Amino acid sequence: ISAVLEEKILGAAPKENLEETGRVLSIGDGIARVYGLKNIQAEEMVEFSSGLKGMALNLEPDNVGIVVFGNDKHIKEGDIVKRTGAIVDV
Amino acid sequence: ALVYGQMNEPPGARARVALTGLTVAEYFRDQEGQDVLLFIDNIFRFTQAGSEVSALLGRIPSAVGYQPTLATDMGTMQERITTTKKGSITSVQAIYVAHLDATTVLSRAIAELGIYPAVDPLDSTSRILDPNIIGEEHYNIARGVQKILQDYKSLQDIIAILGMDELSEEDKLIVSRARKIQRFLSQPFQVAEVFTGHAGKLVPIKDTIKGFKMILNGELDHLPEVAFYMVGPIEEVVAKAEKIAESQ
Repeated sequence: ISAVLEEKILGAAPKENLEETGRVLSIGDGIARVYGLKNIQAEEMVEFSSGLKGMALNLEPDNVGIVVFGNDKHIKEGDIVKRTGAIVDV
Repeated sequence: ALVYGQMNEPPGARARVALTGLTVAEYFRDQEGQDVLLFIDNIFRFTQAGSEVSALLGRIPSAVGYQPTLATDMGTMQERITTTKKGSITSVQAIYVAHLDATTVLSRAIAELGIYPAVDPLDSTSRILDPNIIGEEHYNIARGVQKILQDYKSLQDIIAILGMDELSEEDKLIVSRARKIQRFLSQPFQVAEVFTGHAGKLVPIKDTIKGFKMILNGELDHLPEVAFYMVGPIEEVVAKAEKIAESQ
């Protein structure tokens, strides 16, 4: 009965794979802090929902600071950021 | 079209006045295909307002304010002032006395000599003065006029030191051609035809090139100096000299 209640409490919120996906807490001036991306590496490229690219520079305990390779107007707070799995390369 | 921001306005208000003026200019460029002037008074106060905004926000310290790069600060504004296939925005910054393509310096001494506009011919530089852009003949004429003016300043210094007789009549001919050039640099203004009484004229670039080429070649060297004053084209100089000769 209790486990079903806590399952209902968890299911009241959407399911997010925070290891490889992140939500933008704040986007601005080409630098976005995201909640999530638990398996991100330093200097690792990420992709935003709008198709832009970013680089995970700051690995903070609460958020991840990502420098955005483009204009920040296409990124909204709460957008989906996913890891590319590799360090930045050309 | 005028956009104003007072000094009693908040720092955020003054940091976006240039964006409002640029937006009006961008409408005139994109939706009409026109070459649009954008006068900004000035870039220094725009940088000051951006620095005050950054100081109020508290993120960027006051040591760094509104670099010409960094599209958040000024790079977007500078790159939106450009020439495209539809039109162009030409930025003129009013400076009262860093990345300027051209510079027109106004001096009190040139106005004291009666030359309107009081543009200093030697201190007004331009990055565009190259044979590979504006043509070889335009650069050659401009370099010859500048060299003649510099030699004229040296000759005036020599005359002030010793006297008006130096190096036979060649220096006198150089002085006479330089003074005719200085008179021909002056021009009546359309906007000031009621305060000065002289009807302003619009001179195309080919007319200026032809007139200064004829002065450099000495084709109009027999005309009086005062006939070269406040005249738009070079045919007006010929008509002025003919009227002087008929009257005198």
